[PDB]
Amino acid sequence: LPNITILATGGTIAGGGDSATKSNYTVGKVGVENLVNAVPQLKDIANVKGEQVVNIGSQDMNDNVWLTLAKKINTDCDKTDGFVITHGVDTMEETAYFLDLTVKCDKPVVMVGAMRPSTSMSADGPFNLYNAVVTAADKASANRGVLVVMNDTVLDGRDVTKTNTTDVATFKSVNYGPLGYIHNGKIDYQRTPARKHTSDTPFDVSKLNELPKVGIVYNYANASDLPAKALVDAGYDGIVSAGVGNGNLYKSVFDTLATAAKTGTAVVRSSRVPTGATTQDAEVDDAKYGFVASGTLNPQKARVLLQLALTQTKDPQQIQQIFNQY
Amino acid sequence: LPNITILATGGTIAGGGDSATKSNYTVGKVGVENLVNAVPQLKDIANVKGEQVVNIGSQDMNDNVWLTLAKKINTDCDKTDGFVITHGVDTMEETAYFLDLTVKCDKPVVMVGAMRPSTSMSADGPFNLYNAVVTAADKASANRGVLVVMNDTVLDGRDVTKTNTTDVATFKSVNYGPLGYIHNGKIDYQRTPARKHTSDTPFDVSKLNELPKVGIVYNYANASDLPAKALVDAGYDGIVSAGVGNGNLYKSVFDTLATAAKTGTAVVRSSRVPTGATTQDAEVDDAKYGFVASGTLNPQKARVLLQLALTQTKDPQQIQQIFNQY
Amino acid sequence: LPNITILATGGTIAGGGDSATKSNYTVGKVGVENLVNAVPQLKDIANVKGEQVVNIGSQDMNDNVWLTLAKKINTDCDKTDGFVITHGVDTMEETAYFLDLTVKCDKPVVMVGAMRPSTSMSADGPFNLYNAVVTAADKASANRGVLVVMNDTVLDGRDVTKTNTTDVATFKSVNYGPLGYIHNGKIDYQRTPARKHTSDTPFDVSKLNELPKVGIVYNYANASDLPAKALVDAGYDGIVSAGVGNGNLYKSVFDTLATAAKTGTAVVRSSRVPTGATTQDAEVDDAKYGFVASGTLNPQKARVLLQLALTQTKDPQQIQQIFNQY
Amino acid sequence: LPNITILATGGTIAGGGDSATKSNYTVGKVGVENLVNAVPQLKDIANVKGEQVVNIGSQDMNDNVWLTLAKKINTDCDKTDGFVITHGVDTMEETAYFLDLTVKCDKPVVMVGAMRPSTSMSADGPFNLYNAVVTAADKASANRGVLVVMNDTVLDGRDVTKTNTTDVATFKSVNYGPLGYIHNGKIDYQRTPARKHTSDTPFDVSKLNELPKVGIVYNYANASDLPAKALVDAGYDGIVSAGVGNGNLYKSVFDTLATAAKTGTAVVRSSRVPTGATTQDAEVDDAKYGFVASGTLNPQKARVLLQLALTQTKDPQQIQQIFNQY
Repeated sequence: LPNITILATGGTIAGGGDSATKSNYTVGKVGVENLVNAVPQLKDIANVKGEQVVNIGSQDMNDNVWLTLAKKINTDCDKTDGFVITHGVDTMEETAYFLDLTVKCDKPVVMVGAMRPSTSMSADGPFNLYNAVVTAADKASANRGVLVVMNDTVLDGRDVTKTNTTDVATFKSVNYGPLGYIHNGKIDYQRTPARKHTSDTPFDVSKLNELPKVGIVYNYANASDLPAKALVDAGYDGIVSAGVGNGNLYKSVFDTLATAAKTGTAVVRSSRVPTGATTQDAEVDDAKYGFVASGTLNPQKARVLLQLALTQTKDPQQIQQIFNQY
Repeated sequence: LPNITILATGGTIAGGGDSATKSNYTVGKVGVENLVNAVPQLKDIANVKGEQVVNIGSQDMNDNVWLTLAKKINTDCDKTDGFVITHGVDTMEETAYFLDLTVKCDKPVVMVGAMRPSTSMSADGPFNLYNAVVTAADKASANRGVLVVMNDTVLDGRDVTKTNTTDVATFKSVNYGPLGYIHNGKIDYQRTPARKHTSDTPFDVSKLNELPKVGIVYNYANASDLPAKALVDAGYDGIVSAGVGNGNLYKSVFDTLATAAKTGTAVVRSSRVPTGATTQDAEVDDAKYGFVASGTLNPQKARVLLQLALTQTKDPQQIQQIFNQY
Repeated sequence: LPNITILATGGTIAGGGDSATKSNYTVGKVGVENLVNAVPQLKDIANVKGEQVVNIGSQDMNDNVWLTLAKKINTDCDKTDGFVITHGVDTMEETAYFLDLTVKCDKPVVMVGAMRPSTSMSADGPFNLYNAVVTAADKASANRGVLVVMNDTVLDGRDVTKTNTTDVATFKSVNYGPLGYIHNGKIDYQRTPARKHTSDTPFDVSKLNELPKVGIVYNYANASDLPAKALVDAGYDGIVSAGVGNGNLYKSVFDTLATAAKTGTAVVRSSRVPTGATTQDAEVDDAKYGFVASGTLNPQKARVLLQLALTQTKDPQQIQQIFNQY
Repeated sequence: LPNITILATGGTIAGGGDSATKSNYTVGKVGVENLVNAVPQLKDIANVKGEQVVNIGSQDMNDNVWLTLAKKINTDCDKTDGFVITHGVDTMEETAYFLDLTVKCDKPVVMVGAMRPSTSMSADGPFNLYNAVVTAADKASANRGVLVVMNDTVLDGRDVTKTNTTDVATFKSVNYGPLGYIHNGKIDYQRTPARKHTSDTPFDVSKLNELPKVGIVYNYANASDLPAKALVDAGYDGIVSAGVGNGNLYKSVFDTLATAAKTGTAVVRSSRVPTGATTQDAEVDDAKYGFVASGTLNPQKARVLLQLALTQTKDPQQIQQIFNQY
């Protein structure tokens, strides 16, 4: 059977709580072996090898776990047939996107999580992990970029996002849809992201021990500009705006950001709106402010890309081209 | 025909562009009489009295337009049979939630906007105004709280949210659905919000010239606690966190807010996630920290209720009671 | 603890497959006791009594089980504090509606299924059933009509429909939304169906042993009139048309029906389209044809309402009014 | 500018109604010339040549218009740069899919319709047509198969379906997402159907004057088997089943289909469930019966593929492999 490596980072899939009929739980109560031994069917589909990379709740995911993860996938790619990275649901969409642009290993790279902790009744973790391996083991998964497999669905790392705070069906690719659906151990892939991923990108965190500082500001009515200023005073390399509607900023936040952009800070306009592209050629003249419109990339994902882009360039027109290709 | 007061605030609906086939536009280029003079069919269903309250794009909505609108409607309630607020789409969902709680008139109060400026080919403002007037003039709409009428659909101001950055069908009550749908100038109503609104709320802004300071901090991987710390230094009365997953906070952010709470800063846990409730009984001990769980209230809606909750109390336990009633 | 009656009809929830990782299966493999006894946590929230009414797959569901369930729930309303009906997922939305119009018991009546067989990994039935009891046991679930509890969501029996062929989250009230969400054994209800249900309807099946014959014919390009002709030829009482777009019929189908209507057959124009209403005032002159527009009711739900109206009247306009209130 | 040929078939796009605020209307009240002239900006992006193929409501679409339509794009492929087919929205997803399997012209073939009649307020027709021409004129649209452009979204003819009976944003590719989004005249493609279309299909209707006889039967509780027998007695070559749940059939329907299959009749199992695949390896042993699982092809789309499969083979297995490829 395929040799599949399971890089365990923690999350709800490893979390347990008081009971099955109680929602309480804490992340990372089990290790990579227990997860695997708990799903002995894995043994009929892949020759599994587990490794605990970290054991955090993804709310605490950070650049170091990211660098570490990419370096690890790239370094052991040549050694295994595919990967499964067990992770919490909270920031999984951010990590999947980050690996999607820094992982040069085009062998199946699947991320999997669980909305219910391992202790719950009808826990989703087992079958999720089982299905995740079904995907990391399918040859047709190679070259699709880094994937997220949840709820019998194979989702591309760039478009996948967490849609609902508790639903087991929460992961969906909200703008462009899923790449495929799994049924009875089989996947019918009918799509692949056209954006450039993995080996077709220039991002190389192999020698990177740290990613550039990129923060996120929220826009809403009567939005304060303290947050944006706080990030600017601390010298952030970039700031992404979780803007209102089609990428718009509260006037005072727009002020701080325009000052920022004109004095060096990379500034990306994204939106707090869940679906749709933050387009240019709407109300904002990005060209005039040196702002970059983020496309279908939501705030946290636009931060992933800006950080990597900032590793190569500081120019708004350059970053924009990157946001237009990746 | 019934008397409907149209309180104009600006927005795309009252905005234009140099082209009908180009996406660029500037808001607030149109006057209420012009918006109203453009939809002469209005005269066949209502005796319309337009008054331009302000002219801004809703990205610039602030507490004063809220105070103004709240009071204006409250004062003029007996002088008219309903209201229609022409508002930008960016923050229409926050303004509707604020009016929903501060307005004491149970006559149909309907908000309306446009995703396409007045100039665009197939501009949606026209029929949206017709339909919003159809709604404010339907006696069945009374007592349903502040409504948002968009795309032939009547939505409650609490649950209604902008779902897509550009789609005309963007406004959706993502958790509980719409109250009704408009076909041929008639509305089939099959739902009404159960959370207490309008006359049933304890919020009286009639004497208020200002609302408490409530900022929103965003959560993502490697999140900077700078924004949160800036909000606490500025003396913010409350901080709504747009957390990850089910209201979870990044380590540093959590720490800053957990401390802010210990010193009286009301802290609400919301979610960057689009649908679902940031529940209590998951991974955060709201009780140990003095945090309130926002429920289905997204960051920006949670901020509306917090400011108002903050007009009534500072006690997290009571604020939490507020977040469960309204 | 509430005394809850579990009337089991069979379906996937009490079905089984040879494997936890194979999608294959057969319905009606488990009895009610085995079923109930497999979620021993049930006895901690309720005093469950189970009764097998039938043990079929809902694909073969039919008039007699509907009448049997209806009589049984009505006869027994007095002995218990609420009901849970385990049912297959295929036609659960039809029975839910049927019982929503014929059950005069206003104590909680909850339907439940499982998309995965009891034998599968991360099988959904157990928590589904647990949550179905948490609902039938909530006093707040009373007077909401018949409900369907699936995926942590309470959905009114009228609007709820099977949205996906295999997704555990398939069940959704597509037009108006869920009534409430279940988190940690508690339900935050924010809605209730506005149409007349249960004790507010004039349908009494208590003395009925059969229900008027109502068939559904599908419309599509190059639609055959043969199926509609067969229904008319067999002397059907009502024919629901699953039309194209806004209730439209293909010419030879529109023909058989305009005539059938002319000769005393009730004809409801519904739609193959999954959401939205088949309205009056589009392209078809219901008046001229004596056609009843189904409203937001999908073909099969329209069948449920037409059979029951057909027990009261044969008059197109009386029927249309029934379609406008139930 | 590109030479785009507009072939008209009628539909709401060319339908007028007595009022711009009355939902009432009739299709086929405008001609291609008028349609084209109505949106004169078309002239700024293409050299439009209108050709009125037919003038009907798509609820009346048939094999003949489909054969003619395929034959016309095929023959005139060399004389133009792209094709935009105006069409009624009712059976649009059907024609879109017919042409997707029979058209060998890989130059942009784009279908467009409108939900609001031309005479209406905020008519969608104008900009839909404009955007459809943008699409047909973008060389990026070549090779994606036949497209459907509605509500600023480029959708593939295979997965596209009418989701709401009245919403202008009703067209969605429910299972795999849209190919791209149009903003300010530019399309951001991020996907293309992986299933085989146009020239990669062995379907050729160039010499065909009639398609095989395939009808659809509906399944619901107590489903009559009359409609299925009607089609059988009439010698239908194929029977698509709009089944309950995962392609399941009401007992008596099952029997008629099973027996008809045994006598050569091709029986394809689809589902009335709007999204998801009708799979094999569930409750029905397709092989044992000579039935074909339709996959994600809804009943009407599966009727398209079956008629075509039926022009090549009559063998269940060959027909099944066709359903796994096209």
